[PDB]
Amino acid sequence: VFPTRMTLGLMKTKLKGANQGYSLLKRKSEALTKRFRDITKRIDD
Amino acid sequence: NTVSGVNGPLVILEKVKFPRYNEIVNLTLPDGTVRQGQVLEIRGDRAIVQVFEGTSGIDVKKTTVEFTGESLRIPVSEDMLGRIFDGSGRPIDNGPKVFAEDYLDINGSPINPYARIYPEEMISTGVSAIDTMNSIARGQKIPIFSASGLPHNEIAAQICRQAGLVRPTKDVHDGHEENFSIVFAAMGVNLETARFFKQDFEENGSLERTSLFLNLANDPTIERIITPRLALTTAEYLAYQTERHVLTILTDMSSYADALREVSAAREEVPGRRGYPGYMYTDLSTIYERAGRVEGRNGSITQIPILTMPNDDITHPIPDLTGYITEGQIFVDRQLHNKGIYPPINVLPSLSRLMKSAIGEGMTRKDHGDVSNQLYAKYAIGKDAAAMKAVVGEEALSIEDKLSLEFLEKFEKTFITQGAYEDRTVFESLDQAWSLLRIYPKEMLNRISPKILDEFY
Amino acid sequence: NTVSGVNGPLVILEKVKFPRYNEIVNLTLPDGTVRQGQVLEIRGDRAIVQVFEGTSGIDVKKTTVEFTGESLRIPVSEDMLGRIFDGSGRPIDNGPKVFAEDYLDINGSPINPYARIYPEEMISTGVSAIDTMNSIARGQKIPIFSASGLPHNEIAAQICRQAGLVRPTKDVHDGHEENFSIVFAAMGVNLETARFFKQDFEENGSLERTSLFLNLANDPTIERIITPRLALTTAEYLAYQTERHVLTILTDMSSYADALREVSAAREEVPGRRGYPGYMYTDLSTIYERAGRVEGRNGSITQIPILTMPNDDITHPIPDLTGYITEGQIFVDRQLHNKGIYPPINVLPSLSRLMKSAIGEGMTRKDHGDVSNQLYAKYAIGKDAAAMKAVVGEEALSIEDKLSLEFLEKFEKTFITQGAYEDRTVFESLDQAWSLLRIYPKEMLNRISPKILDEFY
Amino acid sequence: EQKNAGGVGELEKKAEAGVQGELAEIKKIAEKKKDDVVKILIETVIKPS
Amino acid sequence: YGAIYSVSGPVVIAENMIGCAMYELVKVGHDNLVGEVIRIDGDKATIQVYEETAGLTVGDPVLRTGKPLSVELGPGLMETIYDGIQRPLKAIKEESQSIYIPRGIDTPALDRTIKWQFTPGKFQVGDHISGGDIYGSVFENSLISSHKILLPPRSRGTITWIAPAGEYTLDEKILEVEFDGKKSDFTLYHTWPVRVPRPVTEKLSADYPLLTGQRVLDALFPCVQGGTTCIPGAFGCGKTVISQSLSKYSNSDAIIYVGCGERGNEMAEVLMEFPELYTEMSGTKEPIMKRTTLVANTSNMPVAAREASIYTGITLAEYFRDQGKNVSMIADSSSRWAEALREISGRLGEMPADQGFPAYLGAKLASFYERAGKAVALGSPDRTGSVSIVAAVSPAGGDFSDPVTTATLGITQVFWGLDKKLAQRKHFPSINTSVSYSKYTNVLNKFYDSNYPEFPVLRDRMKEILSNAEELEQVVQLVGKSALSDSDKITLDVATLIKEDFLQQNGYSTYDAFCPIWKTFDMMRAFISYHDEAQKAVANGANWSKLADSTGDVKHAVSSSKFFEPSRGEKEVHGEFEKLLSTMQERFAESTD
Amino acid sequence: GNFKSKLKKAMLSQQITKSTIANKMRLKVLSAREQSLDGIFEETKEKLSGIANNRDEYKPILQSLIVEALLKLLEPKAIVKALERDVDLIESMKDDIMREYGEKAQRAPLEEIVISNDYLNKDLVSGGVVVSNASDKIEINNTLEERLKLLSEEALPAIRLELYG
Repeated sequence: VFPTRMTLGLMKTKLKGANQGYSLLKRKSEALTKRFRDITKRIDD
Repeated sequence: NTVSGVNGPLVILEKVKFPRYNEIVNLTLPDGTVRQGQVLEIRGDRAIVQVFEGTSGIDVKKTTVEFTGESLRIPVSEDMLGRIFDGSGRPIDNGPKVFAEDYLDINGSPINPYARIYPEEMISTGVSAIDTMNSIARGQKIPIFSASGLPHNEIAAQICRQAGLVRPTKDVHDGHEENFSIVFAAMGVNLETARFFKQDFEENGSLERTSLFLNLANDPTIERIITPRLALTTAEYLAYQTERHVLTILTDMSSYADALREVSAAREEVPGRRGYPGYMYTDLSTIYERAGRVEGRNGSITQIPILTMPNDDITHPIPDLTGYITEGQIFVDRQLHNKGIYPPINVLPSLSRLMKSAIGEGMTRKDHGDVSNQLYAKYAIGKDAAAMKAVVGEEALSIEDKLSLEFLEKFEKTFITQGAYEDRTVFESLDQAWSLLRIYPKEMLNRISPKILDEFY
Repeated sequence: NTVSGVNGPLVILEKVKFPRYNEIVNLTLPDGTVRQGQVLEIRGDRAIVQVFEGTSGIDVKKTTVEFTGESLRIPVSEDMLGRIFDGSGRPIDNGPKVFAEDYLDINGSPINPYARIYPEEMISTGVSAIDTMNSIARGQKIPIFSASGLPHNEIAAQICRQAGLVRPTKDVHDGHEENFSIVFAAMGVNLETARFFKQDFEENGSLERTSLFLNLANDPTIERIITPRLALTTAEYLAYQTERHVLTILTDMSSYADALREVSAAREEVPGRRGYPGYMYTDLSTIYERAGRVEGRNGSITQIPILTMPNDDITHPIPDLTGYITEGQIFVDRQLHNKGIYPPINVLPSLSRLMKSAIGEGMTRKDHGDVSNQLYAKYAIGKDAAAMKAVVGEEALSIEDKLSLEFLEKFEKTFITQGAYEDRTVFESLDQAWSLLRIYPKEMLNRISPKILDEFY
Repeated sequence: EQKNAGGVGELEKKAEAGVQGELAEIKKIAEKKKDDVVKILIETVIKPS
Repeated sequence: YGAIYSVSGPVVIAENMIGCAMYELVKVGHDNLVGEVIRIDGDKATIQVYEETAGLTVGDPVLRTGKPLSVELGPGLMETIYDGIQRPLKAIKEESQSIYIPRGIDTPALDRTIKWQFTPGKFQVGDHISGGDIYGSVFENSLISSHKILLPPRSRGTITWIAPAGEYTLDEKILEVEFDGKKSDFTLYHTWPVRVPRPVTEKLSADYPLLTGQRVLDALFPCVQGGTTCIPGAFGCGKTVISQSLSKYSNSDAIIYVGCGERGNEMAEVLMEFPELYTEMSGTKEPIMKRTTLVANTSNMPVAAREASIYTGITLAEYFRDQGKNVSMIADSSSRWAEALREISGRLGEMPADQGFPAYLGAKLASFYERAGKAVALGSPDRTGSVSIVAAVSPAGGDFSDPVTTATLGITQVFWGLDKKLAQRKHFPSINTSVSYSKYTNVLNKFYDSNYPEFPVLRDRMKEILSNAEELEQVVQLVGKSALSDSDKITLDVATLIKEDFLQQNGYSTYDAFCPIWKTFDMMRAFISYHDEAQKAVANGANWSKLADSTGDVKHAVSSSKFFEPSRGEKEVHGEFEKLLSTMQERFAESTD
Repeated sequence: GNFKSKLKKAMLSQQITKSTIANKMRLKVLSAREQSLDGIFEETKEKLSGIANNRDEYKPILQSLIVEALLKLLEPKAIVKALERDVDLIESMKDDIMREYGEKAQRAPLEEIVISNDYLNKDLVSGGVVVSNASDKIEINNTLEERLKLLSEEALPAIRLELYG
């Protein structure tokens, strides 16, 4: 149960918080695994 | 004259054009009982009445009306305490009627000699979480917002038991000097709980000091709404004529709201947003009007309305409109109740916007308003830090936030918690506030001027 | 001659059924104040009238009515321009008579000669963000969706005031052989705002290029929806008979929509979602029908309606219906206004769907289309880069992201940002674009043909 | 700024002279065609409108 | 005349109401209640009756007086509290013995015993006269004797009689005007319809800034005298404290305080507080009161009065405007007026279509607004008068998506935010640059440039610091901090300083009774200088931590600014802040190398 | 910086004079046009009085004014306000006005013409009549001045095009 009369406004911003996090965090993840791979070949040698 | 028709519980009388507005009429039914009804509206060669006893029995040609010639007014005595009444003030114990010394109007629109002096002296309800944070002043009306899934009836009860045991604490504080009296009105509340209310008055020894008006849901809707108006009027008489501090506890607003809603289903007057009347605001405001310092400025009436949110949200019509008429709000919450807390009071949306001005150092302390301000900011961060803690992990935590997480629990389980029978000194309350704050450095504080802090901390 | 009643804005006059629809009627008051109104409905021995000025204060017997015999039409003329009017098109300038050469209907269509030939040939607004990135060619109707969090009136003025100083520059390159006229319509406006538009125009010397119609917000709602209708008709006559390219600026569509929702208070007509009509489509369409290429097609009527989101909701019924009908949309966001960029048009979700169709040469260049692709794509990537920088830091960021970042700051602070009295012709804009894009090598520029890329980096 | 200390008062020399001839042709053709336009107005008003 | 057809709620319907209009003043019943015919349905008129019913019967007469319902504006408006129907509250306290209006009791609109000193105008006999021209003046208080007696809006003629200087009553005629035959005799009071916008010589664009006396309100977007403003509320965030506080701190020649539909306790507070406290205009013997004309409606009184409140209130600002007095009208809260409008909508039975709210609501809100603004005072001697409308908006259902707020933002050109989360945390009034705008800004910063300040430059940077902080905070919440740029950290830190010193202030700033522009500028100037030096300092190489540690002494000093009051430099320019700039420059020197 | 700024400022003040030249030219031209128009109309009403004051020439004109009004009235009694010399004029051709309505409408002859005791001034109108319903529910204001004013709406474009188009 969550408020019926004009929750819409808060709940929309929740979505925008979430959304921003997927893109940014995926960029961050992408970059760390790209580095990780570089290290892998170095460490092995 | 006679019934033309009945539309819903509303009864349509066809009658000749003479009656007063809000004039009591007595309907003679063929069953050995005569009943009273009040003209809700008077119109062109008909009047629509809702009859105060029962809802069935009206006939087409077997009915007779006679006009009483007098509109309903409540007959008031200050000897009305120490008596048990129903919703019409009739006795249920046989014998104690309202009786009179004066006759005063049920709306309280004629007299209205409400003082132009703003809430002054301190009032407490002996519950630390109420007293310190949203501090009660005489003549201040601040609502109790509750939700069902709660022992919300037990919270109301607790306040009724506590009211009048507070008063020697207050005498000593010098925010009371004069008699304390209770005016108690019940609307649509359970049988068990009605015995709990009588029992709480009995224990206190304030049974003599209180009046009980008892109104169930098997007593009519129109009659339900009248009940607090009778109570209210009697409180105004107590406050004005004999310069007393009157506390009227008015439960349950929600039941009162429904009753209003059931009507207008055959009135010409039309219902607005969410099927609630648009003049629902107007109805609330009539109830609320008797509240404030009386003229003589040695009496006052303080009013505590009890609202259970039937849907749980605060944007529901019943709470939303009330919060506006009042000056702040007090939030009880389901979540505290679940952990195993009593009385479970959340303080985060709870604020009273006329709190600072009323109170001063003479019956509180100057830090009373500062020490309260600090505790809201820290509690608020602790609550957001908790939500974030679940989702992301302990990655978004920072030093202040970890400290804030502990603060939340510390506050919840020591500060807000206390026994039903327990009551609390305001000065005591303030040392326990300081204690909780002692786990944070002083440089992190900023809702308190550095002068004030240095003295009491 | 006998006013029956008034029910809100809607006035019921009781007189015979011999008038026709939208025939002006005159309410003659004993106050010596003649007010005109237009019949909304005519029924048997009564008509329902909305009075343009006021709507109440008419007696029920001391009044007379007279019927004009003429349905409402605009006296239209080419000598009408350069003058300030009300919402009925009547001078407030203190100037001479309106003058006529024809009387044209303002009901929705005068002759409707909207072509079955699609848009080409550039119309320049003198704002870099709109013109290069979202090319508007005549007949197209692209709205500005702005919000109240932006200064919507000031941006609207900017488009008018800088528009038509683009034109000598166009004439030389040979885009326009015929002249340029502006029709500016202001709705439910504030007094400071009405004056502001005239002063801006006076300053540029665009005053006699345009006619300004002001309807003020104390003026009743019915006048307000009539205002753009008057404007749009005037424009269709200048465009058809004397062949001129006209840009019509209509602010505020949100106030027009409100008026439409507002009327209905004795009608048996019910609204749709959020209280806004089910027929809100129909009303929008009405403004929209006067917009497009005129017959003969060297003149045109070009429409830019301005819509203000009151609560930043793109799922709000007003923008949604409009958005479906319109050939793209311009989005203006609060965020950029906050950094202090002015105008703050984020070109991030903005689109012109007939972008290619507008450009050519002689008022554009060939290289216009390719550039539009480089700048949009690079910009989007620039926003994404800003978020990543905050996380990784400045000393741990990528080369590609670093470039994208540099572009974001310059793009915002040079292309979008322009001064209040600085005109940005399309040729001027395209040069500034090559400086920004230069920072990327040729290796990272590729949505550009190597032919172009070799000419201009 | 000296051409903006001379550019005022010069507005009215150019505003008058610029229509000096337009304002004479307006009053000229009005006196001519006056009875012949009036005579049409006379017919409409004095027979059903 | 008319015979009561039906009485439903406090609404009375009466048949046989012919040669009646739709704003008529009427006496309703045998009880002679004050009332007004809002609308008519055929012969049957629907009348809103401004005193309650409890005993008014059907078939009692209804007598139309032969004129609209108007309000009386004369002398003695100042230093007295009235209601929204405008009957003196004070006179009601003695005579009825009831503090608030009793039923069936009627009292005329102003006091009829009070005598005033009339001094002659600038007219003599046989002179042509017009409306809003000054026929005399009355020495009304001790702070102000600026109460000009005017010929009414919509009056012209020749003055047959000019009475000489002396003591008169306000019922005792002093003027005869003849227009075409006797127009009427005139007195000190004049009547004005509360349903019409008061005539004006011309409206002029706003361009003179009023200083609110609140550093924060001036800093982000300056107020103007002549303007329109929204301040969000929530009904438990100290909105009352800042309303009453603004009223004291803002300085105009006359102030009109209009309680729309209030707690009754809150109204009571202002009535008590104002003679106890002092003016900044050197007011004496009930200081503030002498400057205020007060309209008091509680929500518990009849709904008609509460409709009437705003309209009477605006007419009072407007009356004083024609005299050449600059007015601040603070109306609180406009959402309670809308709630009264929703009430009327359902009681008459008119259609609601504004989200369960009135048909008329959007237009009535605009109509009230347009009456405020800056103007050349009515009458030909030429004065400047202005009205700035500060109208509080607050929820009527949703947070900003309620009808009231949606309409108001459309029409308002100034909006100053108030966030709830910061309110509970005690950092009110909180102005958020995304939830705030001013369209008056560009003319206002150019005005302040003429006055001395560099103001426009400071505005852009103030905006930039707040603006980037909101976006960086969103990355902080989700991702966390493990890294956050050297530059980004600086912006966050400095934005905290701005919160604490400006945004937080309401009984926490020991000087706040009136704050000059120069002082605000000087304070913000130190903050912005600290910012630019700091970001340059990390880039030319120097750790973020070394930079915090060395700035040290000055950083505290800006943190503490808020308590400081003009006592050094000029009367508006403060030396501690001027000293601060130079010391800052020295800190940068230590910090870079 | 300030050279360029003060320069933009005076170049803007320069184009406000272009705007005042363009507004003052167009205001003069147009106000000379309005003055000619009010001499066309002014002459119409000096000729109309001349016709009206010669009663025998006027007699058919009065008949057709009332009859024009009756076609839009369609009530069984009509109340006629006229000038002092024209209530007598009407009286002596009562039979011809109700005859001529019955032959020129479908509706059966007007049963009565009510000759009014309220009269029109030479100060308002040049003559003409106010034909109104019996219970005074509707008025067909068919006066000479009212008619010329109404005429002006349709005649204005005809005349504007011929003279200045």
